[PDB]
Amino acid sequence: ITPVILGLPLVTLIVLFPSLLFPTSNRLVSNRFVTLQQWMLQLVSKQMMSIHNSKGQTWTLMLMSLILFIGSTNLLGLLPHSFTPTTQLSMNLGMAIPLWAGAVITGFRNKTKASLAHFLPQGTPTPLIPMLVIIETISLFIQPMALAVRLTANITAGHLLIHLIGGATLALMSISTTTALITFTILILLTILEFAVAMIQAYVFTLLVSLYLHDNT
Amino acid sequence: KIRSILHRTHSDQFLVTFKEVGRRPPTFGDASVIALELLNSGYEFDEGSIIFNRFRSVISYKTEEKPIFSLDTISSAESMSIYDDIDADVLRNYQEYSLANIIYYSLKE
Amino acid sequence: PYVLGTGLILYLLSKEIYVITPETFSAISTIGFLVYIVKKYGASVGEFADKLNEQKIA
Amino acid sequence: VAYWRQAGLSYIRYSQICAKAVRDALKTEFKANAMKTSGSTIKIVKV
Amino acid sequence: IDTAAKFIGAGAATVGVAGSGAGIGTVFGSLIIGYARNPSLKQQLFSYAILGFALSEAMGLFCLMVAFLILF
Amino acid sequence: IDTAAKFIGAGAATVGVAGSGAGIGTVFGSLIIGYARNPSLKQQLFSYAILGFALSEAMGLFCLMVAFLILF
Amino acid sequence: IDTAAKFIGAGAATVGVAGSGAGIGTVFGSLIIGYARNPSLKQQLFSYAILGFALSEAMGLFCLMVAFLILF
Amino acid sequence: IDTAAKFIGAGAATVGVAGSGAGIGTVFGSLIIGYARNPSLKQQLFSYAILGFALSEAMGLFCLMVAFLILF
Amino acid sequence: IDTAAKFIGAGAATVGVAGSGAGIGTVFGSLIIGYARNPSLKQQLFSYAILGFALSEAMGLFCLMVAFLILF
Amino acid sequence: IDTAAKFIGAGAATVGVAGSGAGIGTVFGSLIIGYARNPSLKQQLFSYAILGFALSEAMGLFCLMVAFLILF
Amino acid sequence: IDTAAKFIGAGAATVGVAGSGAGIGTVFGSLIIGYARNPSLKQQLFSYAILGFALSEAMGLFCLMVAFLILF
Amino acid sequence: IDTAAKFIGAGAATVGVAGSGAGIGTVFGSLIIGYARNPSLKQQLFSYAILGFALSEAMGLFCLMVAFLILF
Amino acid sequence: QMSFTFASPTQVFFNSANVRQVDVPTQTGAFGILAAHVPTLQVLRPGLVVVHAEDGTTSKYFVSSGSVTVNADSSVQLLAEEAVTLDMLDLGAAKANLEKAQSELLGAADEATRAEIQIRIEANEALVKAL
Repeated sequence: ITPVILGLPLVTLIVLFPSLLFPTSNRLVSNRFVTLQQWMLQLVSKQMMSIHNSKGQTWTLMLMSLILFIGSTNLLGLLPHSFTPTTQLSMNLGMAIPLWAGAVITGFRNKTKASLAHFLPQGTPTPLIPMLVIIETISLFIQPMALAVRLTANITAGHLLIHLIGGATLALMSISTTTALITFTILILLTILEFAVAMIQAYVFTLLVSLYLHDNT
Repeated sequence: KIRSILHRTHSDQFLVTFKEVGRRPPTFGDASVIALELLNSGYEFDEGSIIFNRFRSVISYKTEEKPIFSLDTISSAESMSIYDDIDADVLRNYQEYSLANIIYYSLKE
Repeated sequence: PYVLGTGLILYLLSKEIYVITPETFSAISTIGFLVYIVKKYGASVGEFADKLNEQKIA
Repeated sequence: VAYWRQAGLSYIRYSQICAKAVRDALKTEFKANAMKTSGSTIKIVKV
Repeated sequence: IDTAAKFIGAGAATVGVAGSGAGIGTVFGSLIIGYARNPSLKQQLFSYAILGFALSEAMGLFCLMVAFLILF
Repeated sequence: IDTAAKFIGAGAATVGVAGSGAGIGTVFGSLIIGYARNPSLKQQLFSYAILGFALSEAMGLFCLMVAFLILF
Repeated sequence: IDTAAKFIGAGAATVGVAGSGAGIGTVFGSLIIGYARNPSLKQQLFSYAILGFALSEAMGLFCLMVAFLILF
Repeated sequence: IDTAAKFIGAGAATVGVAGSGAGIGTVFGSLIIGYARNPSLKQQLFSYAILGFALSEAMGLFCLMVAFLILF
Repeated sequence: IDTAAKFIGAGAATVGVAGSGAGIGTVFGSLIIGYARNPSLKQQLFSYAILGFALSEAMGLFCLMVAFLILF
Repeated sequence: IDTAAKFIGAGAATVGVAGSGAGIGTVFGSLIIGYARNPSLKQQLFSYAILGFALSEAMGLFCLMVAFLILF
Repeated sequence: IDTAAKFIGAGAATVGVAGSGAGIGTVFGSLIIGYARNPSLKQQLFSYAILGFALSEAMGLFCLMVAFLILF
Repeated sequence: IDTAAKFIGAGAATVGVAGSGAGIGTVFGSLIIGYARNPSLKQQLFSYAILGFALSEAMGLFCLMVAFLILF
Repeated sequence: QMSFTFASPTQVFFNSANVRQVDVPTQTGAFGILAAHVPTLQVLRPGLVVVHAEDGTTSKYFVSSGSVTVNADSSVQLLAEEAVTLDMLDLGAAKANLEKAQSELLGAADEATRAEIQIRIEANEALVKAL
């Protein structure tokens, strides 16, 4: 009970502080504190907005909340362990519905039978051939929404292996270090090559897909 | 002598003006030289026309005029693009090259 | 900067408390974190110029 | 433009260094003629 | 045999993820050599980069569905 | 044996979807290079890209048919 | 031994279609990028893409006949 | 074992036609992009595409000889 | 059978790393033939190469976790 | 066991000719588009094609040397 | 069973090193056509080619470690 | 089991030479489509072709040393 | 079957001449343009002009630079800057110039200068090519 119950509020709370702080910054104070923290949403409104609009002002800020949430949630699975093999997997499955619901909000809710009428009328799906539209509805929604859960789970898998293989290498060669240090030095560097790259690209995927919907809607 | 009548009605709307056109007769090089200078002067990209006396016969020329093509913004886009299978660089570096060619020609004309 | 450093420290402790947490898992991650710091402090200074000056100007 | 807009040079300049180099080269009788035919003989004189 | 072949059959469908991972290397490659030609980087080309990486990862998510079905 | 080799054969046929996955990337990649050369994006070239994704998924549906026949 | 090995024989023979699907993506891509350079589209070149998508599927019908031989 | 390993072994040798299948689409693909650059179609270029489909189906004929050696 | 075919099932799941390895060669090759056109080294072409080698070894981490599931 | 695994193991080494056959379509295809830009047909270009296919089918003759060493 | 299928599990893990070998040519071959456009040899392209040789042979190192895992 | 699995374990490691087979065709093929753009054939390009063919037969010097370890 | 207009300021070498090919040291890469050729302008390298005239001829030139202008239709206009028959070019100079060049390069500090120098080198070299 406690362990799972403690986890979800914590993921919420880390996202909450930045989201409270920026509204506050609009006249006081600032001292050291407010200006330092203000930089967080300044990086969000700097980096992500280079792609947005695109789909227009209306839908922009709604999506940016989730894009930040996904990246921040993975960062709160980076440093904690044990965490990846169980707690992060339960969080990937707890984030699964939001990712499936993200297409529903505008696509399937207004048109279940042909959500591609909002997403992409002419493109990947052939408008001349209604058969291919329904076939490629899986490749453009049903399946990509399952892939978005596997997308965070691929980071979970590569991050987990670093640590399991670590664990097993120092357990196999408990020399202090010694030969295991050579392998373990590589396994360290893999955290940047794996997580820090793949975590960024993960919320890029959510960005692009949720643009392609609302831009043609 | 261009600017000797249109010297007399403009002067610093010219950038430079050239003699030795007469008093010994022009060369291509020269055309390239001017071709070069035309560019750096950002009047380039405000388009021009190139007006010269196009010879017809000893007695006559018809002052001819063309519009500038040394702009890579002609080398840009347009239907111009659709006549291409090559990028607006080596095109643009023809806008260059041709400026000399024509300029020479016209100059001579 | 100090608050963030405190926040990270707390999270690392919560991790270590978590039931399974072996030396090897931890050593990889802590080194993985450590590498970032030295770059990060130089980055935090370099970052600094833009936004608060850009705010002040605008 | 490897340097014909990327280290200056125009097609004009580039080329002109070429011709110039050709003039630099070539045999001399021809090089006399250089300064004649297509040898720059602009006199940059505003008027 | 009845329990053995499911394990040997899950790995064999995981070899069908070698076609999706190189088909993403060709689509993103020809977009990296399709942006050097310039200039419509945003829209047109890189907007069809996710539209070309959707039909090419569609063969992987169907193959990793046949690999998971022999595991569960 | 008979209820065993059907699982170690239906999985090997999913390795035939490696050409359907890497064929979708190559047919779309050269379509992303062909539309980078301009200008007939709306029909003619990207219309033929649909006639190239079909003649490449046909060697992926015929391979997925043989895998489904050895599983059900 | 007799009933089993014929199921693990038409499964590895379906891994020969991994060329007929990717090679069709190579030929139809080269006709997608080829027609970009223009102008022989409704003749000459797209009439050579049908002669290419057949020779590629020619090792996709020869391989498919072996998987249909081991089964029935 | 004697009739088993020759029935599953003749299936693994049919994965050698995946090379000749995609290798035929490329030699007929570069001839589609080559005749796009024009114009020596008959003779020289399209006469070399036969010399490129023969050296590619030579490994195919070498692979189809192996699968027929364990089948007969 | 149980403590056997999972050791030969992790071998077949490691064949999926032939697409994450040959997809990186296709990606980090077109960003070398595209930078030869120049001059978008930083911020544009190599920045998209980080997002090109992110969806290339993503099919490989999904293939390295499939073999890790058939071992631990 | 000593003769059975020699018939199904000589079939897995026949999949090593998939590289010599797809590589031959790349060594001749990149020679078709090579002489398309022209003009050194005899000598230089086609001479380099012979020294390339010899280094492409060498991984086919050595792979058929490990195939025939398992059956003869 | 324990000693048997560990030998046939390392062999299929060595087939995952077929992506690095063809990845090595498609990454050091695009740089063999990059310097053909010239003149960034020992500057930008040949420097990134080593950063392209490392990203592809690592997917050969992460596959040879699975082959060494099922051997010691 | 011990001697039986050493025969179908060096045969699956012999199909790893398909990456070096087509990788040598992709490397030497790019050099044939490079010297066609001319003229730095002697040194620079063909000298770099000996650096790319060695880095592609390097995976061939690690895959043929694997199958030769399960032999004697 | 190309109307080859080969001209330089100084000369028209071929003028809409039924040339079968011109093998072109267009900055591009070796390309042997026959006949009509797509509207494209491709700018010319210093090289040789080899004028495969539709008749076995290849007329020789060294070309300094210039542009090829490939006009959709049958016509090619090689507008070569200084494209000279190798006859009138000077081998002795090519090397000598190249040494000299090598001397210059060093002082061809600034890429624009270098550009010219490397060009010169390239030139002299290019003179060394055929001369």
